[PDB]
Amino acid sequence: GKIGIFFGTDSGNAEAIAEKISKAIGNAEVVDVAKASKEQFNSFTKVILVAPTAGAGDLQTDWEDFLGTLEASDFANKTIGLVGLGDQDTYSETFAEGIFHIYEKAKAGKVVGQTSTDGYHFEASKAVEGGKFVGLVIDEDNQDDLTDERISKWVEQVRGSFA
Ligand SMILES: Cc1cc2nc3c(=O)[nH]c(=O)nc-3n(C[C@H](O)[C@H](O)[C@H](O)COP(=O)(O)O)c2cc1C
Repeated sequence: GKIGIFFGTDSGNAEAIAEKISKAIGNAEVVDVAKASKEQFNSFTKVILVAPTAGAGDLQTDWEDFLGTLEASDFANKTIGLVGLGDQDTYSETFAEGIFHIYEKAKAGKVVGQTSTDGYHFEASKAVEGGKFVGLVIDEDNQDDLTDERISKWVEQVRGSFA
């Protein structure tokens, strides 16, 4: 696979999502960030990073350890895609933020997949940037039934960049 899709998960939401996103975009290899290295991250030019949100809008532990091993340097030569899971209902003030961290570094490459906030309902989020989401935002908790179409639509918007 040309496209690498790295995810960390605690309940398999992200993993199911990354699988789906691979089903749809195609030509991809799905990797748990928990069992990988920058060495494997840099085996790819075109990447899609799926990541759930933890305490204080932080990253799921595994994604947290992983990103720790990467620096802006590592995201420079890459086309990056951001796809953060989250709960808009139980965490108003911090919704699908985890991705904003990965974002802090990945803004050093070409990040595509910015999406609208329409139909999402939250008080705050570091994931909103320049007026819209830094990438795709999944909410399996409250909006599970919207996952497939958001994926189908996002892969559409993406196709171009990840080709
Ligand atoms: C410790 C904990 C903290 C969480 N914090 C947030 C949060 O800050 N913002 C948010 O939108 N979702 C938050 N969530 C929801 C998860 O990101 C969501 O349930 C996710 O889909 C789980 O991913 P997984 O099943 O791949 O592990 C939190 C979940 C847990 C367990």
